[PDB]
Amino acid sequence: SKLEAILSQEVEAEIQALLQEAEAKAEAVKREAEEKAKALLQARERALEAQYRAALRRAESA
Amino acid sequence: EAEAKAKALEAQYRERERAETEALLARYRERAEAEAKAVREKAMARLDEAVALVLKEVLP
Repeated sequence: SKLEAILSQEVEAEIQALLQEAEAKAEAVKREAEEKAKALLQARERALEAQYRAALRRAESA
Repeated sequence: EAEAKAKALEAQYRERERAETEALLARYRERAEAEAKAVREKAMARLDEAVALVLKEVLP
């Protein structure tokens, strides 16, 4: 059936657009949470490192 | 991964804090004892050599 076979191929193009959005959503979430993983890594590292460093400074000074 | 690396950093570098603080502080006690006994040694031999001077100055 010609024209509603074309309508069902538009439906397969909607499947195509949905899997495009699926891969795009997976990569977007992975990228933004990778940014946050590295940022929180460096954040807690440098914060506790600065606390450790200032404790060493004030300890040797005292 | 965030929670695991956070707990690893906190625990390991907290014990690193304690170990380094103690290791530096103990040698600071060592310097305290060294300086005290060194100025005792400088003090104990140079006595009575100047008290005759201060008795020369006090008595008219």
